[PDB]
Amino acid sequence: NPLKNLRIMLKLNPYAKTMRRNTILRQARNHKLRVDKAAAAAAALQAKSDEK
Amino acid sequence: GVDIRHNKDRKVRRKEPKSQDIYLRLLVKLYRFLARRTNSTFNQVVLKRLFMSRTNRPPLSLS
Amino acid sequence: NFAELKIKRLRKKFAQKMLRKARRKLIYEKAKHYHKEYRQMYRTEIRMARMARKAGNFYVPAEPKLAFVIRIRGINGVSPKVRKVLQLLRLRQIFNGTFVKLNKASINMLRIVEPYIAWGYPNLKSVNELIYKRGYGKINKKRIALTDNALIARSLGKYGIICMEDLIHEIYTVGKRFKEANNFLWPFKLSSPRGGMKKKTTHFVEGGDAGNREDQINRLIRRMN
Amino acid sequence: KGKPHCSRNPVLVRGIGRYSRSAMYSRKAMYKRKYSAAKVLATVTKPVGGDKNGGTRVVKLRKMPRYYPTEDVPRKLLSHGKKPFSQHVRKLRASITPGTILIILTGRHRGKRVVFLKQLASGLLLVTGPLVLNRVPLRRTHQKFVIATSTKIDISNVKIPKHLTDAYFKKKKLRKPRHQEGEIFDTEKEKYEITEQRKIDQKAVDSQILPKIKAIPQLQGYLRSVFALTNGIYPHKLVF
RNA sequence: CCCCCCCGGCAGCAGCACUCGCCGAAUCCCGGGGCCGAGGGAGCGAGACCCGUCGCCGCGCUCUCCCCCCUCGGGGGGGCC
RNA sequence: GAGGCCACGCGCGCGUCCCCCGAAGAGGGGGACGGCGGAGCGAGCGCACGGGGUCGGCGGCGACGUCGGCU
RNA sequence: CCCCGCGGACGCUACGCCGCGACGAGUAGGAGGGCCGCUGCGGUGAGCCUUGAAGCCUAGGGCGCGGGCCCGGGUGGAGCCG
Ligand SMILES: [Mg+2]
Ligand SMILES: [Mg+2]
Ligand SMILES: [Mg+2]
Ligand SMILES: [Mg+2]
Ligand SMILES: [Mg+2]
Ligand SMILES: [Mg+2]
Ligand SMILES: [Mg+2]
Ligand SMILES: [Mg+2]
Ligand SMILES: [Mg+2]
Repeated sequence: NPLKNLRIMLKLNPYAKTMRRNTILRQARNHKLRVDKAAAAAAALQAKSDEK
Repeated sequence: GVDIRHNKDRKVRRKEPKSQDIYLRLLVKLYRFLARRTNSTFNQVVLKRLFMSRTNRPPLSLS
Repeated sequence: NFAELKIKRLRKKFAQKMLRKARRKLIYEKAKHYHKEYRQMYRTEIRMARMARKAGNFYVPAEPKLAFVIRIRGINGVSPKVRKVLQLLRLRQIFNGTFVKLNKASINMLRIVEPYIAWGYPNLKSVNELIYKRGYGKINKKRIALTDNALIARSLGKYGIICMEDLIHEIYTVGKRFKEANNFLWPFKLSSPRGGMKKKTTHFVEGGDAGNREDQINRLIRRMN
Repeated sequence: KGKPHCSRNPVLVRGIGRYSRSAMYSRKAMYKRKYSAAKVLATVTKPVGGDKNGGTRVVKLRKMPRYYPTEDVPRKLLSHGKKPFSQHVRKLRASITPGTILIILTGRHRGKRVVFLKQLASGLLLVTGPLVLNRVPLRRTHQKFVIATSTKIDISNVKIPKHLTDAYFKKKKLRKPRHQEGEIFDTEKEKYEITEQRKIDQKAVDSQILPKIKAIPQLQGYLRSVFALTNGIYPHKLVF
């Protein structure tokens, strides 16, 4: 089966590797952004509550 | 189940001579090879005529 | 002449390898171009609907030109007209699937077999899942699995279709050579719907499964193959 | 020749590298590394010796077979996988970390609680529920047949001897050389003997695991007891 | 409490406060359980000789040179226009 | 002008476009693209989601009592 | 110009062997195959057999989808089978 076997898909569709690589890179970038954005919100929440 | 009809599955045709003539069978062997290993459609027609019955191989007069 | 014949075979082998290399680069770049085309179509419908709503108007999309038809009833007690049309749709078995190009002639055929089929409008994903997992070619009257691109090119290369991506592009965007590319595909032999059906004996709009479910055919397809 | 380099294409998912074909082309500097153009003796000559025997003899190695069987078996096709067991990747469950208390499920040490030390080259776990506690020596075990509990001791900075390998623990056999038909009983040597080396290794590891066991209260009592299923308790509701 | 505001601002956003969707060229990663292992001479090459670790496909290193970080030659990285 | 991507990477000559001076907007000097032009060749190790399973993994037990025999 | 090696599996009853794909209900009825079975004749097996044929019996061992068949043990006493 393609869609389950990477090399079988690449034999039929060589462009599937760059789409898959771009997706994995993009999803890691988006995940990192949402993690850092959320931590900043918590850090601002802590700062606005323990500002003294 | 599949919606097909099985009454015409088997094609009725001569795959070999019904005769037991060993000289006819030897030159059927020769033309079975020549039909398979050449692109000549002449050898294909001659091979299938060798299979045919006597009534399907009528005599040819000299005239 | 041993040295010269070695050179001849090396040159012939190297020439064939370069031809394979060039054909692989073409296949790679066509899929890159198709990916650009697919996202342009997807964004355009969103963009057209947005400018209509901005002006207070209504954007009516193009009527779908591709259908996936699934036969859902068996082969027992079928009237002769329904039996004939199902054969013309290449649906001779239950849970068989076939892509159908939609027009007046084909739609009126779908109305006749309406209690016997479930159909709808496949999206890009459904076409990819069907061709990649269950795509078989009718090659020399034989059901051959689409495991190599050379099987498509030898049968459909005269139409410009030389890879899985070209076959998918022709099916999805109903092209000039849809009839040849669609008839090349052996009709899809799908499994039973995992999770069951609602009711195969009534229409979809009345709580059942028969008839035209517009784009819910994709939900059916995911469970079906 | 040149010194080997690292891959220069980091893996991000198995089978997919982080960089594309052109990106790896520039990383490798393939634009300047462009190349266009520029055994075993089967027979041996040996001096045969002796007068008028000729000079030497062209003695060939690997003489042709003396006998051929009446029929053979065709050779196999090729499989592009199916590595030998020694080349398999060894997988360990995340709940089994060095120092984890395990529960043995099979064997004569059934139900005993032991201490996990390290995974061996075959993937078998090396455990020692210390011999002074529950009579389990340094012994191999299979991760499929153990239960990893939650309680752990920090067995970091202890020194497991390096000779403690799979070959160290592999069973030894005597039978059967110089003996074909059994008319005198060969039941001797059936008494497995504990080597002095095994006792030395047992003492060496246990001398530095036992103080860490005594560090937390009544863990030694826990290790002395065995695991059992009471009629009220069910393994699917138990947190281990 | 509801509606209209002269207008809102901030965060989040079909919500990791489980109110209500349709999806994936706008989709990828990982894990677990079950059943199965059919086939058996794939070598254009050396003129094979240990049982063809072979084809297609996807990659890594070397035939260039500098560095960097751990081990004590080995391992892991940055590249080099 | 203090990042990302590319299945972009030899020369020579020819073409197409862009830039400079342009002393006839001549004539040369530079970039980009090319599917154009008469002339042979990369090899050497590996890893594998790659034309259907293997282990270059292992254990226990065996004569008057037990082992196998779906018939 | 092969040769430090003088060497290199199996196959192809061609009425044989090998590959790929689809398919498999069945009365009346039709057809094909039968190394299914019975009896006798021409050939053939330098076939079997009083050191035991045919037949029969058998909680014995098997083969074939099947028709059926082979082998062991007993009984039997002169013929039998491919
Ligand atoms: Mg059927
Ligand atoms: Mg029928
Ligand atoms: Mg019915
Ligand atoms: Mg279920
Ligand atoms: Mg009805
Ligand atoms: Mg969301
Ligand atoms: Mg097999
Ligand atoms: Mg039938
Ligand atoms: Mg009948």
